[PDB]
Amino acid sequence: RNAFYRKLQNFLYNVLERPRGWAFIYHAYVFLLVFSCLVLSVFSTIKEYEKSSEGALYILEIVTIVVFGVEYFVRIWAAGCCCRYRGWRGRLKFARKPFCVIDIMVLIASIAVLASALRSLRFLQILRMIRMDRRGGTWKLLGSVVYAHSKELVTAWYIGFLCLILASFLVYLAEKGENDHFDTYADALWWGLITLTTIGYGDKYPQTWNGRLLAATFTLIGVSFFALPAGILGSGFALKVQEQHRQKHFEKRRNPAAGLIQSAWRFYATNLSRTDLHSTWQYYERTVLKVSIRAVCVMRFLVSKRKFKESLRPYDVMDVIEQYSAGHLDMLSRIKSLQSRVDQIVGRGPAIT
Amino acid sequence: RNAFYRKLQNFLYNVLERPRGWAFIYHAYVFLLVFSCLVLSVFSTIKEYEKSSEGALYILEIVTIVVFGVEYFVRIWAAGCCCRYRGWRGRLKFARKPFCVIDIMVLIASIAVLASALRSLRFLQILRMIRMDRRGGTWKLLGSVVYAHSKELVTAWYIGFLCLILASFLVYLAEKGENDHFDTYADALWWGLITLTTIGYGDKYPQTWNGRLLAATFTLIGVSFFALPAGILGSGFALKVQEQHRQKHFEKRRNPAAGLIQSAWRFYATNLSRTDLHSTWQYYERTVLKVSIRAVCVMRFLVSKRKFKESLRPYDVMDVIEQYSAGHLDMLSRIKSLQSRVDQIVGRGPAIT
Amino acid sequence: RNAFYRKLQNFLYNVLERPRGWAFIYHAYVFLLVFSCLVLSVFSTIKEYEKSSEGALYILEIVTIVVFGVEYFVRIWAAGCCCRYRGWRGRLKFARKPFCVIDIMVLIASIAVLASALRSLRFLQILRMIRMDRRGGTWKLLGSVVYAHSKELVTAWYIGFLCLILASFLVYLAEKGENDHFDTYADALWWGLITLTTIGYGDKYPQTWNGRLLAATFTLIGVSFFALPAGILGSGFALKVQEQHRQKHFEKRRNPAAGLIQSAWRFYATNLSRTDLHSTWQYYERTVLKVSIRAVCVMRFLVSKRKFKESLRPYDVMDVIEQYSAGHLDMLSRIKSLQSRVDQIVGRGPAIT
Amino acid sequence: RNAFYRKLQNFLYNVLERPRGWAFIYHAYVFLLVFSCLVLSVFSTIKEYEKSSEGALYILEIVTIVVFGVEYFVRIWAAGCCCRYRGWRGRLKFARKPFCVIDIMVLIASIAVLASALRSLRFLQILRMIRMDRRGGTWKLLGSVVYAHSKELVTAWYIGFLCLILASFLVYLAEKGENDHFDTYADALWWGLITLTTIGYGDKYPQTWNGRLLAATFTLIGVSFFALPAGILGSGFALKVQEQHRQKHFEKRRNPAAGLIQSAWRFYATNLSRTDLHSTWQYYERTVLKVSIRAVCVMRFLVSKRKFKESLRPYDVMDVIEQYSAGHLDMLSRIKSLQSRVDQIVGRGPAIT
Amino acid sequence: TEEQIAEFKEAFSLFDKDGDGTITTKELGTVMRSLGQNPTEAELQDMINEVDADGNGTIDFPEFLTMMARKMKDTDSEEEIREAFRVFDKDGNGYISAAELRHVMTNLGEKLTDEEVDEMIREADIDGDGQVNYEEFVQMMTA
Amino acid sequence: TEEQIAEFKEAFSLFDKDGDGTITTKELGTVMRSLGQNPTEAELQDMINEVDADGNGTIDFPEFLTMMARKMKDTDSEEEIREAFRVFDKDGNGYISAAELRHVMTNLGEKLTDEEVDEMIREADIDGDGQVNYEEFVQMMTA
Amino acid sequence: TEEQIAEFKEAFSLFDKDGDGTITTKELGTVMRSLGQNPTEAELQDMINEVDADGNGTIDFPEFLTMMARKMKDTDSEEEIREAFRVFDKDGNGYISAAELRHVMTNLGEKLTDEEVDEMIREADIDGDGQVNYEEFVQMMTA
Amino acid sequence: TEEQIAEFKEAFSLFDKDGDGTITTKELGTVMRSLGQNPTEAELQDMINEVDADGNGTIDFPEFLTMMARKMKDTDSEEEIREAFRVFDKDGNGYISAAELRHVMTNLGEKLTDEEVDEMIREADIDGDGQVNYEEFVQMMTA
Ligand SMILES: C#CCn1nc(NC(=O)CC(C)(C)C)c2cccc(OC(F)F)c21
Ligand SMILES: C#CCn1nc(NC(=O)CC(C)(C)C)c2cccc(OC(F)F)c21
Repeated sequence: RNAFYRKLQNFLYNVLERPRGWAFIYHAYVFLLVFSCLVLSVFSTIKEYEKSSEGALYILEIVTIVVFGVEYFVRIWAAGCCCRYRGWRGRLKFARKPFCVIDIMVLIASIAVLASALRSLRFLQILRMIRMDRRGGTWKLLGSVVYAHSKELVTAWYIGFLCLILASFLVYLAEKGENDHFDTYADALWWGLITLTTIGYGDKYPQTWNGRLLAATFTLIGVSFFALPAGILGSGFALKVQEQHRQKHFEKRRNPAAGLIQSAWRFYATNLSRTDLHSTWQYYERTVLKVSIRAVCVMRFLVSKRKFKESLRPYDVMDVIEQYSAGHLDMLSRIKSLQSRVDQIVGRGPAIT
Repeated sequence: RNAFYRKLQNFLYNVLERPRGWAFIYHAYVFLLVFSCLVLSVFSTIKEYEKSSEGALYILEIVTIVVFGVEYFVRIWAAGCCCRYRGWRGRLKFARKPFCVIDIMVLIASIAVLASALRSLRFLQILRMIRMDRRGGTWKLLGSVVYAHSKELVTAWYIGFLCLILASFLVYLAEKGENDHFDTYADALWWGLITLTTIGYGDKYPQTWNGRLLAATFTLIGVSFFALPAGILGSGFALKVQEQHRQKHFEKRRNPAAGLIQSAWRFYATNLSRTDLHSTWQYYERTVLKVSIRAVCVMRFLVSKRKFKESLRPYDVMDVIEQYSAGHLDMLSRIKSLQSRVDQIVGRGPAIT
Repeated sequence: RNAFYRKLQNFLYNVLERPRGWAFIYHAYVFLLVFSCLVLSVFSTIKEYEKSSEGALYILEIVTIVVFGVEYFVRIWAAGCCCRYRGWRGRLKFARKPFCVIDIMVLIASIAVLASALRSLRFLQILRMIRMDRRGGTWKLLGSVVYAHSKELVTAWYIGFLCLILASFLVYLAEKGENDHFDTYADALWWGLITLTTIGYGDKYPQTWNGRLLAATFTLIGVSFFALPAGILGSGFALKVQEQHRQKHFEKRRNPAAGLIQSAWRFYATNLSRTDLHSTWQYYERTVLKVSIRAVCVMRFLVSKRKFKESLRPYDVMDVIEQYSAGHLDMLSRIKSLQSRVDQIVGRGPAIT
Repeated sequence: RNAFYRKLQNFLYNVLERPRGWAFIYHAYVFLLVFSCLVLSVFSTIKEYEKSSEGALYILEIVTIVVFGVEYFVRIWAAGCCCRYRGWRGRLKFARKPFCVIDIMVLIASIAVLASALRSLRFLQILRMIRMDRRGGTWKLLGSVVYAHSKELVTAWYIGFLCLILASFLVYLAEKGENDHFDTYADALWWGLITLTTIGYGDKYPQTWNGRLLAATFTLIGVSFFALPAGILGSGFALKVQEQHRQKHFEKRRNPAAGLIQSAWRFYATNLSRTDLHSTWQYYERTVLKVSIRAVCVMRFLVSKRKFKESLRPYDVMDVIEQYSAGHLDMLSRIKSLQSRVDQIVGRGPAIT
Repeated sequence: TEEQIAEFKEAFSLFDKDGDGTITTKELGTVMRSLGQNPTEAELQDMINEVDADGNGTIDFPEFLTMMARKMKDTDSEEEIREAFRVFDKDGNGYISAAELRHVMTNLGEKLTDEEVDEMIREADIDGDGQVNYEEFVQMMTA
Repeated sequence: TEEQIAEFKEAFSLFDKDGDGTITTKELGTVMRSLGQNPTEAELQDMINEVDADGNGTIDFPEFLTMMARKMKDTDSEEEIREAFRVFDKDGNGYISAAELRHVMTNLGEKLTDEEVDEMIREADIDGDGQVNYEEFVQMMTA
Repeated sequence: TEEQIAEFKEAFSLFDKDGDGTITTKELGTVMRSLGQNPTEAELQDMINEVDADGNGTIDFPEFLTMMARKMKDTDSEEEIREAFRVFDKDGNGYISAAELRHVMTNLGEKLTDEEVDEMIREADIDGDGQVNYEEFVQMMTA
Repeated sequence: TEEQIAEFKEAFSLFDKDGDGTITTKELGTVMRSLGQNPTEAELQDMINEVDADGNGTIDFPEFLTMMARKMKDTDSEEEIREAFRVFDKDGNGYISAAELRHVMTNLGEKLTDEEVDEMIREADIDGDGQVNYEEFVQMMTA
């Protein structure tokens, strides 16, 4: 009634916020719904299928709006579990985040429309689509990758832009009068962009032969340089996600490390024969036979050591390098101690002799 | 007559199933045959070359169907070698696998057709083509790569989809009235897809100048983002195949390791001067002079050690790191033992002095 | 008045030359200005928007030219801070660099124009755009990447060129008479280039079926090979920037290393109880209580050790490998010394016994 | 006269065969010549520029043929330096290599033509272009990369081929009657190829809306899969060239290693105080004061050690890992020896006590 | 010795309510529930399975007494605790601050009681400086 | 000693049917075939080639006696056997379970006989616990 | 000892003008300014924060005396100085040339005075060869 | 000692034809040319520059005598020679075959004379087995 309700609130906060596995399945289903709504709107734009598309889209839009309303209700209801956002005042405070601001803006726009509208509806659809993330993870990753590879990307942009401008200008000179496509330098720039991107619509293409030679040379260079950024971004994406996985693995290390320290200290302060361990003993007592407490504490220490060793997996060359290099320094200290002790032995040697 | 027949059955199971080298050459030849059948069917679709294509395709189709029949016969015949599928009942049990189900479905469809048919024939050709794998290796690799890089791929999909929708909508607004290509938002979406994929058919392209500017900006962004997935998938393919090779190398390690343990224990239990080694001695006796048995056992141990060391090749930095770090821990234990023994020496030092 | 003026000169040399962060923001703003000038010139090329574009471009061009003049003034004024370019004669010497030569050439061309001109104006715009780098960093990176991967790039170029020539020739033979697109081999080469680059304008495409088959085979091969260079260049860009970052990190190491050596020697030569440390003592005296000097020197040593350890971060597997392998050799020397000392012990053993 | 002529023959073998640096500059110039000949032939194909192109191409072709003749003369003349190809009979034997066979075939074809010819001339130009490699390095690298990544490439080919066939068939069904582009399944296959390759000529494109939806889905999937191979091949190229560089570095190691062993043995067998070193002493004598010989031998040993240490650079993490792990095993043996010696000490301890 | 074995009898009688001589997974879970903590069934099963020497799904008495007598020194977990402390010394100077320690632990894993960390500092902050070395901590703990 | 050398004479006479003083590859294959196992010709050739000191394609008697007298300690294969056991301890705890061992071996490489693994546990499971350390196994084996 | 503690009193009185018993960040900056060098406020704050044991933002007298008595041996910075010299021996032969050293230092970081490097070579170039080993330098420095 | 110093005088008089007390690069090249080998000028310059302690471009007599007296043990090049042998043992078994050695060397770098490799095997193939360990080779060489 009370604990069960709080547990359900936490579970619905889990699903409504940062879903995992099945929660992600629910989010995928709601995304499916909204995407089907968008596709049916696009179909309703067409005149031929307007009637059937509208007939099948009215009900889907009603379903989408009711789902959005209940989802927002549950979101604000479950925002109260967090201590930072505890209480109704804390729930209201939670709405000041940029994404809550975006969601409320979309909600006010949608209710205003519900209470020339096709353009506004399309903009609202785009905004609600942008609302699907709620974490900024995609944009954060994109920005981090761009900033990390800023040098390569800027080099590609600079060289490709120079190539585009120069090629467009030279082909414009080659074909200003002969070809109707290139009657202006802006047309030549449009052609150069469409060519170096390899889109090649075909609306504009060189027809003179000096123009075709210039186009060939500069299209080789420029298609290479325009394809550069995509590969740079792909490599950056891979690297950044790998770094994020490494950091997550190290945090998963950090937690069991604290667990192991806790359980080891508990065992040290739970020795049956020992004394002056009142804190841990009384601790177990309040949590609640001394031998049983010692046995359970030893068992906890063993399982915690198992967990810590499990988390100590390499995951990387540098990881094991550092792990074993700590021991290498330990061994260097040990061998220095052995050297000092042999020095003691040799100093004492004259005493015996 | 008996052993030779079983050996031939196993060899034909090897070639018919998971072919290697030459078996792969036979599978390549049968794939060639079926692909030539498909190409000749495509040619027979054309009206100009229908007569000659059909004339040369009838015999090829007959050859393909007879080859398929004999291949299925041999497949079910050789399915009996495996213990899990021993006996005719085991052979029938073997057919419950999903790929055997697909093959039997194709066979029933083909016999039904043999006993408006061009569409069904084309679908059957596609299904038989899908049948060529028989291991799911390609699909398994694709799925594993997609799941492994799910974050990067989803980021690319989300950003590219937002870019496509926004660019299509803005160019539609720019050219709703001026350009006949973009008379509907669905046309604008089609143009945006064809542009961001860099296909650029040319059936639709912006002609206004605000439309062209929007197209330029968003095509830069969107062509980059649409080219992303391909590079992500390529990198994932490379990484996953490398991981598979690493796992195969480690299994090839595991086998000679068992071999070495076996031969080392045999040598330990075959010492001529030693006694109470009745198991290994009697073992050699039953396999079948004691000195000869000892010599052969030593020779087996030597060759097994050679094989194990051969399998112990690095293949990777982390591999040698772990291999030598095991020895590093061994050396740390040794130096700790030396420390303890020096402690014994210093404790005894007062006794002599 | 004097030190403040020199400090301002150095700050403006920092911003005017090799800007960082905010200096880069100013450079981005001036680049924006010049790019807007170029875009407005392109717009003024069009006849429809010539009047408004010129009206809004006159003032922007005036702003750009005045900004360029003041920037060159400040550049030559601040060139005097550097010792190599100290004095007005040193300032004049500074102008002999290739990029200063380019800038002065652009300036003389622009003043000549200011004192049939659209072509010259466009060329001047391209040259001023090329002037934006001032370090050659983009071109240096491109050249280094191309040279580093010269083997892969040359292999791709050779194979792709052979594929282009062969495919163009074979499709020309297939369609010399049937198709008006391929009435000459030069047309076939143009088609082959536009196809293998995947631009595919559509002005030329095979229409015969032997031509289409040849096109299909060779377009598979050639599109793969033409897409090769872009990926090769992207990987090279990433690798080269990583190498540059590694070198920068190692230089950032080198500096605190000198700092640590300096402070450690200062501490060794500042011991209060010690003597014959007149240089460091008198050094502190001139910089300017002996105990205070010793305390500050110890504090400097501690902070310098902290900085050196901070700079000693791995940044790479090979880095820590070398760092700890130096200690591994040290430990090998230590254990050899222990071996020799145990040899001394055993040699002395007979003496006691 | 004799040694100088042999030196010149070896230098011209170096330049004519496997050129380096400047030799590569000469090969680049001859390639330029032949490429200009090909370009001028292409220009002569055009009717408009036939007269001037032929006028300027006759002399260039004469230059090319004379250069080819003299180059072949020098090639066969310098083939005699190699011991395997010493003598005129050895020179003739040298011509049995596949590339010499190709060159002689081209030569006989060219002389036959010199003694309807435009097709043969174009084929001869293609063959002479293929002749430019002479090492098979490009083809060898391509084949090695394809075989190394055979799994990924085959997965990409299989999935992309299935996608192409399925998409083409489904769009053909969608547009068999509505669109004139897809009146046959072969047309649909051509469209599918041109689309998934992202060439997109525009001659064929879906116009129905079910066709457009199918096209959109399958073009997403198939453009990704068709772009896969290019990235796979690029990564393979990079990896294979890196492996080749590693092998070259290790061979450059191997040579100075032999040098160091040689010089160290010479020093061991050149000690002045030592005796029974007649071989090395007499060796120096014949090459030709004993103290001078010892000094030069020590100097040679020092420089050889310097060279060997220079060649011992890491170049890779695994390289230093193995290098220092050899020393790690050495140190383990040393510490085991120390353990045994401490065992001797403890066993002797009772004797003294 | 004999008295320790008798205390083990007492402990087992407290644990093994069935009297079969083996503490079952369900019995262990129920008794632990009675001991003032609330673990999970799978947690108990996995943590006892590897603990069991014979993999019988329960702990027979010989294993119980052997593990009770199993000293911390035999485990040789000094490296494990040293690493666990090490993953918290982000600076890597070899010393870990104690206010830091207190907070980190009060918030981490099996949240310790305030008195627990107080006695932790009592035994470990012998220097009473707050910046406590962890190598000395593990070395005294193992001893 | 002399008696060992005489036993080596007996072994060689059993092996070298030709009487040339060298056990040839073909003779080794045939005698082994007579000894109750069926190897392959290339297997024999490769496994004896590196075994032969002079690379004569056969084993002369001095090599035979030297290798027979070659003790396990000289090979210093302790690391090799330790690694071979190590690649089976997936947990990495340093101990390898014995039911596991039995099965793995009965199925792996040169499939051992049941009595073979029984005597393996007899000599190696001195503790009789099933979870046998491999470092102790190799250390006793080499001794 | 007592006289050293009295000298510490003298040093603190020179430092702590306020007389609160703690040398504050601002007081340290001002006194250092009076000592003939010009550092920055953030530099001082960061360099004293970790120096302070209790993180009070200032140095109480016990920390002052402990750090003054803190010998170079206790820091165990031998590896640090050895590495700092090592990053300059590009050849890696283990010896670093002295003209090289002079120049590098006169130009690097806290630019040393000419007499400073002169006494550096005096104490370190005991061999007087210019090519001075750095391991010996650190070993004598720590001693 | 004194007689060794006199022999050094004889060696220098053989080398230094000018009589300036320093063997110049050109003089070293010419004398070596007279000694039966034909090196290159840049080779000589680079190989003597690092050899020279003071970097004077020539070798003064103190450096000459110090390097002549410089024993192989001081160089501590045992690891270098051990690696140089190691890069030839492709198997990695720790032993390198001698026919192999002969050929490899007759063809590698400073091609040794046949008698040179003969005395190499004489001193190194003490076992006379052909498969010679390289660690023992370096250990005896340094001694
Ligand atoms: C070269 C190139 C083609 N290209 N591709 C671009 N997109 C991206 O890099 C991906 C984002 C970071 C924009 C998401 C881009 C941006 C600015 C200028 C460009 O070319 C210009 F320099 F000519 C651009
Ligand atoms: C998927 C894809 C497109 N694609 N690209 C190909 N070229 C290459 O891989 C590079 C080479 C190894 C041929 C040099 C190719 C070859 C066969 C079949 C293909 O598609 C088919 F499976 F549909 C192919």
